[PDB]
Amino acid sequence: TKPCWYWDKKDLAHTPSQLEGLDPATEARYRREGARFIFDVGTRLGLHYDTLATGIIYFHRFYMFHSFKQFPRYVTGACCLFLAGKVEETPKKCKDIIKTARSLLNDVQFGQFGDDPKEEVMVLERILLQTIKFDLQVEHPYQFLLKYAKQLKGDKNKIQKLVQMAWTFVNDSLCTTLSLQWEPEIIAVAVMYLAGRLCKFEIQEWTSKPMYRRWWEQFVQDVPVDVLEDICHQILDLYSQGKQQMPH
Amino acid sequence: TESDWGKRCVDKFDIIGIIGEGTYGQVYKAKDKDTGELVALKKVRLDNEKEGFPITAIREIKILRQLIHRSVVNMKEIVTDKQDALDFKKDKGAFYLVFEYMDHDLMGLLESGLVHFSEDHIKSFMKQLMEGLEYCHKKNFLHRDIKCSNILLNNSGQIKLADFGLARLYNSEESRPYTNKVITLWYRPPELLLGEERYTPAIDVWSCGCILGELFTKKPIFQANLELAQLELISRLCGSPCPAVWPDVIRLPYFNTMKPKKQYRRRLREEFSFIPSAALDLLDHMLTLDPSKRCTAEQTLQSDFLKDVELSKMAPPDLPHWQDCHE
Amino acid sequence: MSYNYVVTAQKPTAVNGCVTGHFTSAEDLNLLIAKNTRLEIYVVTAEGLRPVKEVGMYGKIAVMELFRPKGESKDLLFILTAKYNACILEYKQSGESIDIITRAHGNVQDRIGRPSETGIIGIIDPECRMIGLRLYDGLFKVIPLDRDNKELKAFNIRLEELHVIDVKFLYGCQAPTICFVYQDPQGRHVKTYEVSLREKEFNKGPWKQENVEAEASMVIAVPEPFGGAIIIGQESITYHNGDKYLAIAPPIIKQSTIVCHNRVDPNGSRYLLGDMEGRLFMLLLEKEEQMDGTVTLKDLRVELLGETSIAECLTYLDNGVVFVGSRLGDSQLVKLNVDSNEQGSYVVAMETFTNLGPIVDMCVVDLERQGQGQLVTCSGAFKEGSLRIIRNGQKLHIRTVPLYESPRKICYQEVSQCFGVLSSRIEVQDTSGGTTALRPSASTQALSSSVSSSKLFSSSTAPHETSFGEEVEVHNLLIIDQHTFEVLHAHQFLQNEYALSLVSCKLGKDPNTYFIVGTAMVYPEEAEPKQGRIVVFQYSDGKLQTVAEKEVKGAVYSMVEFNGKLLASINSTVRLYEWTTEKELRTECNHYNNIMALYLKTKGDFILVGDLMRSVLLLAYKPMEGNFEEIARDFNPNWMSAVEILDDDNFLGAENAFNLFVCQKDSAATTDEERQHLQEVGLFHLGEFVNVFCHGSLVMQNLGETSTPTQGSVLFGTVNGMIGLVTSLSESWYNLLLDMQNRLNKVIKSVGKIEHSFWRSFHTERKTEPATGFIDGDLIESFLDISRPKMQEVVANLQYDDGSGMKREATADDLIKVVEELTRIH
Ligand SMILES: CC[C@H](CO)Nc1nc(Nc2ccc(-c3ccccn3)cc2)c2ncn(C(C)C)c2n1
Repeated sequence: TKPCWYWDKKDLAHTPSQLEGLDPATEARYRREGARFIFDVGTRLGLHYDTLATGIIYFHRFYMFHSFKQFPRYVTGACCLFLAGKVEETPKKCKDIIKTARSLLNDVQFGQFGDDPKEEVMVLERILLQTIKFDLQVEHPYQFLLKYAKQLKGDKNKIQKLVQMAWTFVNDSLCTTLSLQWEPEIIAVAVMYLAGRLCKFEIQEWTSKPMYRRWWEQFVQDVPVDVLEDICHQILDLYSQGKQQMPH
Repeated sequence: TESDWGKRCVDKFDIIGIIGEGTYGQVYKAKDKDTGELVALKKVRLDNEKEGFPITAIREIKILRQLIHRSVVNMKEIVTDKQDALDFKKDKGAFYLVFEYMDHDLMGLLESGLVHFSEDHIKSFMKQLMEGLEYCHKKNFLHRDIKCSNILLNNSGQIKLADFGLARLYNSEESRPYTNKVITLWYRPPELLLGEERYTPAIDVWSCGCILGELFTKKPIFQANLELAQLELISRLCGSPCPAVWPDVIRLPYFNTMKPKKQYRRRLREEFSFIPSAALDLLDHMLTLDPSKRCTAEQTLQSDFLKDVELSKMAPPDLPHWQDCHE
Repeated sequence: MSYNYVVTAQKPTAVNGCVTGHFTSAEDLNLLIAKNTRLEIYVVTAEGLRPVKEVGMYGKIAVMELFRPKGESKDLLFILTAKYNACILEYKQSGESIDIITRAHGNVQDRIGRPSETGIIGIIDPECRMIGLRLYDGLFKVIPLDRDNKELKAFNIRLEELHVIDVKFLYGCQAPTICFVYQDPQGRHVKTYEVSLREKEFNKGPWKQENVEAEASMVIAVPEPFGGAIIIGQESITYHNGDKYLAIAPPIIKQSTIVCHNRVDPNGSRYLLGDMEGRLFMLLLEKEEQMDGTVTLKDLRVELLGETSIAECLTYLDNGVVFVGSRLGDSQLVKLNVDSNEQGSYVVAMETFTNLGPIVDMCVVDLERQGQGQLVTCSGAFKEGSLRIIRNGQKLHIRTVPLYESPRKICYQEVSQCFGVLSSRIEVQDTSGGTTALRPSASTQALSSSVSSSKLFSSSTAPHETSFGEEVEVHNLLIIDQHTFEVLHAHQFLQNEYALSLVSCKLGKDPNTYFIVGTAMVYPEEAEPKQGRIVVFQYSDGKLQTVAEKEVKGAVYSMVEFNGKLLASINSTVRLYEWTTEKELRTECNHYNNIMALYLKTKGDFILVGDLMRSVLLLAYKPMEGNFEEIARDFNPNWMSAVEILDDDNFLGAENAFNLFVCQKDSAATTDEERQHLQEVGLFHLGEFVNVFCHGSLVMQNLGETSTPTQGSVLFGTVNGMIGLVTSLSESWYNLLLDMQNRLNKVIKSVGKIEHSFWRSFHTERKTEPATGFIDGDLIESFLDISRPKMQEVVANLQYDDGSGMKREATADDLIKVVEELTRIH
């Protein structure tokens, strides 16, 4: 019926990229740069947050089946965003994506697009569709962050701070392979869990079950803290590695 | 696995012939050598490459892998032309969308002189169609082009909605500008003939009502060539759009510009007096001018006409297969 | 685009209705006989009928009624066409000049309505206050006959009873009253209503709703003194007049369904009844007058008079001559004698009016080597079945060959100097367990005879019960001599075997010429037949030899010879067989994308397929591969009655809606999508049902024969007998002739003021399209019959186009020659 789109962390040691001699740090760097490229290009074009995420998910899934050494990442990214626009009904012309990609990329980077940027991107669409197995519908942590937040009742200002902080954590997780490890529902909970710990909020008080200390179980069944802890740990790693700090 | 679409070859199917021409590509009937199942392949060509894979097909793939209902046609898989190898850039082959094959289309059956539909035949027909629309509508998807060509019939009596190439998600909280021309003129709703930019799920209900009346007359109700003439025909039957029956008609862009010959009074019950009473109320409710006062798909199922129809006791449509051959 | 020309060689001959009245003068007795689109006016003489006038109407004549409103000297005529064109007509004669006046006219079609099962019914009030029309289920339409209603404006009264069988206005009522039989789930009932023009609704009727025979079919309004109505069924005749109820159920009428009724004595004492086996009865109303002076109906009585042709309409001439109008057979004038003849019959035929009747199939063959060609038609049905030999010589010369059983298909086998004809006759389950024929016929009067002994389906184990009195069809292959038309041989097919297709040809390397018949095993239980045979016969030395048989799992509706191979249509499958050196059929290849392959035609390696609902499909045989290939299909859905191939790119079809269309290859081969789309380039409402298309012409072709601009000769036959020719035209000749049509239509006065453009428009219940690609030959050939002033008016401003042609200006005398050259083809 439907394909399985989730791997174990241990499995990422065996992507095509890894097996062609790319080390873990480099593939992680490539994923961040490609994702952020998709994010930045689409933001300049005015694209909805779901359209940006859909392109990023296509991108992340793509490099579970192909190597970064044989498919230049920024071409792939542009192709993903191009298709994502058509899937999420926020379409853009390929020539406008190229235009923006050129504005943001230096001369070396735009070298990936070769002599004819548009064709290199348009050609890849065939591979992209086959690779993602024509499973175009994608759900994202955003919708669950809001669906779950709507069921919280309490201080209007403390909950809005939780949501925005969690929302930022969602945007940051698109640069990681979490999209490939955990369903979006879990991601939405994990970012709520993290924003809560950092803001010293006790979310259970805002739920319909205020004495149910594992507040998330009423939103997402069967999620152990260990799963939530791993996701939280991975998100904060990006901040510690970079110069950026937690939003608070 | 069964889920790894886009890889299998079109070779596995033998092309019986071209059954119809689809908006994005022609449709062919075919047989799976392995299973013997009869399937219909819709040809999708990216070879034009004007803007890549067609969005009409993208909608139909995106939506029909999500929608599972007996009254919704199932895409079985997607196959590819024997493609060029090692030359991913040089590949200009086509993709085919596999569907279940349906023997007939509603328009073709009605166009044949004597496909006679009894009251109980229409009950089984409309119940399935509206259940499917209810399913799609509960999933917040709007099948905008509802016509007699799109309703497909199997000799079993199973009815299935088919061409989702013009379907988009509708949010009730967040209105978005939408394409102005979304339905075929004969089955188009009045708000879209007056230029409604934010279409409702009720636009589909209006179409299904046009069909409801058509099944009792064997002739489309509103046949016109131009948008104004269509508004006149609708007005002759349903009444002219007026603020008293449609308070927000004034907000529609073309209301002042587009006027019927007269401010007609509704005659729907008079011109359709031959229709059973249980059905006439259904027609009256579906053909309501104000989309906010027009019944929903669920409400049609909770009607005296369709409430108690049991699909288990399916009534086959008229089978004139042998007397018609040798009159 | 394509350009074609349609001309009528023989006018419709079947009688669709007949009335007698005082239409031409208040003094004369007139018989108005209506054939499809044609009205004939006669005057009754002591010898027969004197013809006086014939007009064509741009419509199929559906309702024809004579009435005389107060203030008129003579009867007026109402005619309603099947496209709902209504009009009131008057006969006016100025010495030698006879013309028809359109007094009122209009189209009474409703935007919304369900056409009724029992068809359009039209009746007129005895006081001629209104015309009643039953057009749609649940609605009664009233045209009030006031002096001011020149447009025939009308209103609808809601009718609760949705399924109406028949209705008549009643005599002897205080208000206009309708009496009708209707059907609901509880059976059939007879009910009455009163009709109020002031209130524009029904009021309670004069008498009660008796429930009547389940198959009650016809309503008779009986005049004073009796009043009330008579109801005719399958087993009983009942008379209802308020409290009165009478029922006669004589066993004689149960035998054959009665279909027509006519009043003999204006006072209602005597009526005529006719049934499908051709019997003519007298229905007598026995009178009893009570002391108070009142006349009561004592009893109903039925007396058998004799036999006529199966009558569609009956009408009595006061001289005691009864006109028998038949759609299925020859029409007649018969005499009712007071004394029976020595055989017991009171009916003696006077005159016989030739009716080509149902033309089920036809073949064009040159029997005498004159080169002219003759048309041999399968004509008539049941006891009226016949073959007709038709040749030009200015009228058509027609020889009639009675068969007394139904002919279905005909093919000519020259090698044997004979025809092969498929026929069926009706036998009835009798007390022996077998069946008995109602009369001897061609298949029983053959010189030599044979019966299939095939064991193919003999395993049976499928039960089919028989009840005494039920009808069955018995199918035969007749071998008929081409000079004498003697039935040389008759071969009877298996029980429940229907013969559907016949060909005469040689196959493969086999020098023998064979008769090949395709059959289907038809059982009442099966909705679609699931068994069939292809049988190869040889006619040799006065005997028919069964050469080979091939079992198929379906009905072989149509077969055609294909380059030494045999093409077959078995239900959905289209198959090509090869004839082996072992004299058995062997399958080469198949095609399955058809709902039902009813009609087949071939040219070269190309095959045209006609489907019940999938219109036309152009196939090709690919010899390099040994299989078929779909070249192109007409995607617009149409119901097919017959198909023909005009040329390699143009295909002609006939719809069951009385329409003709032409499909061409798109010849814009930029995309495979376009090649495959046959595009309907021609649309024309013929007004007739085309059963058979046949290439050939009856014109006396000779070395150096007058040539015409029209190219090709496709002849067609219809159910009402019309024979017509379809031919191709160059773009220049079409444009000339079409531009002339538009000019002629402005000049020529139509009966009922019916627009010609409307009449020829493509018309189904769902669609109406303007005609395209077709020239109405009859309109073109009517140029020669319009007066000189009108001719010159037509040719004003006539110009030639596209160069490479003549001087643009055209005169009336030039055109008179062109049309006459065009009349050579027919
Ligand atoms: C999206 C509607 C559009 C309508 O034209 N296409 C379409 N029409 C179908 N009906 C059809 C038409 C003709 C024939 C035919 C022709 C010749 C001989 C015998 N049969 C059979 C079936 C159909 N059946 C399954 N599908 C799937 C692709 C959804 C279909 N799609």
